[PDB]
Amino acid sequence: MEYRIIKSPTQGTIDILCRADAIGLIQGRMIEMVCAADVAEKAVGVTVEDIRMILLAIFGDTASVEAAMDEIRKKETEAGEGWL
Amino acid sequence: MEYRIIKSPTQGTIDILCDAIGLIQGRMIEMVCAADVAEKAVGVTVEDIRNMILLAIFGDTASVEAAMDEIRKKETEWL
Amino acid sequence: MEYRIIKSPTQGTIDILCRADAIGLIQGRMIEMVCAADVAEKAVGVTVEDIRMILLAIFGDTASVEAAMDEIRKKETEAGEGWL
Amino acid sequence: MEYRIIKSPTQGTIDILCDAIGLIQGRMIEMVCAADVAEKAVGVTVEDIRNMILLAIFGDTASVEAAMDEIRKKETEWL
Amino acid sequence: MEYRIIKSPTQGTIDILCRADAIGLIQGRMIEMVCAADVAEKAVGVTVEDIRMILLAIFGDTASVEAAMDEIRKKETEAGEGWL
Amino acid sequence: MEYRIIKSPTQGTIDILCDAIGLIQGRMIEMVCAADVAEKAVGVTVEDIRNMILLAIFGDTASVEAAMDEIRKKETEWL
Repeated sequence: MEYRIIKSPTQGTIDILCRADAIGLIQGRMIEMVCAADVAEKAVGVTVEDIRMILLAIFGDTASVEAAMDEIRKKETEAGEGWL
Repeated sequence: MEYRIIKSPTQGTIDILCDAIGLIQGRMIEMVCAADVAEKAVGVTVEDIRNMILLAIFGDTASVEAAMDEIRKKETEWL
Repeated sequence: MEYRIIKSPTQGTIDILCRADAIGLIQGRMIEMVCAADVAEKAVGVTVEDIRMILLAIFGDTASVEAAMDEIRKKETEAGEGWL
Repeated sequence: MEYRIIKSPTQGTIDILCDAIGLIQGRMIEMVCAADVAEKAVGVTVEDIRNMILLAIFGDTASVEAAMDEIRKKETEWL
Repeated sequence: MEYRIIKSPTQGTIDILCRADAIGLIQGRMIEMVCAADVAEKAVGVTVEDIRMILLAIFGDTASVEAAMDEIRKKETEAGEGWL
Repeated sequence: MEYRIIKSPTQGTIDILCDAIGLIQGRMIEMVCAADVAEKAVGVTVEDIRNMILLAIFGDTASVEAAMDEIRKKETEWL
């Protein structure tokens, strides 16, 4: 997946998205994005938007957005027990 | 084919799609075949996420995991 | 092309397709699928559906569906005289 | 470009598209060029199968084969 | 980019396009095509059509169409000073 | 990402899109990030060319070139 964060987005940036202190962006295959959306919905301080699905946008304060992005990335790696 | 499971999905997750959701992504031919195995599986509800993009399987964890296993087994089975 | 057969399809499977004892499925490039559709239309015991074109679905009894699939595959290989 | 011919097409085949049908698939630029050669060819009717996906050429076998040959010749013809 | 010219197009060819002595055709990525469209709009003797954007069609007399195609191709190569 | 600039665009060029137009093409995630840099840049107007395909930046040459430089710098910036 691709991960990006936009700090202090302009109204124009929000308008492009929807046509927040921070915007976390995640792009991938739909199956990956639906999984990521679930982690983000369970994260405190964030609002989740499915950009139509092409992209996943996470809105909130920087700290909450960064924490939700870290959680999504950690769950994505999925290096569980018996992985070999 | 890609296989994923979401345990205890939120309403928001279900809203994006529409106690466990099994997700399967592949080529349409593969997904139509997988949908048939899932429809024949006990304890699961099947949803084609649409031009079909993804296959979603709803139910209790045990039933979802069992349906995913049968789909994967039927896909990977000759010289 | 990709070839698959679904034996004793559920109503749900038919609903996914249309949104039969057997369903023969063929996926390929449109030119290949239009050619395949012609072989299937000339085959006894089968009904042909163009899934919109993404996929070609052949409906009927197993024997008729398998015979139509074999014919499509045989015509596709096209190892005619002077092929080199 | 891909080239195929369907001899004695059924009505069902014609229905999917809309005594011989010549089919040509390629990039749009190539197909628009091919359509021009086919429109200038004797005994054939030209149909752009649509965002144009495929080019269909209808007529008697001899005319369809002759139009296909001219399209292929014009496409493959310098140092 | 791909470049083609159709000399003495039939009405059917024009109908396929719009659904001229010559038709210049240019296919590429949108950014490349928008740049090409500008060169063509500044060229004498030609009319420019964006085929929807999939393709760029240039209409006019052969000489004007060929001159506009040459200009587009020359500007596309962009081997300017300090290129290394 | 692809970057291009059109100096003194014609009305026809502007019509295809909708004294200098800066064009940036890339993946949506990259383009949304670039759009933010461009919206924060002096002397430029930002247009998302649409499902967003391309980013167009309008203004005087100096402002357009400065906004393009900042987009490119922010994109290319660790071990």
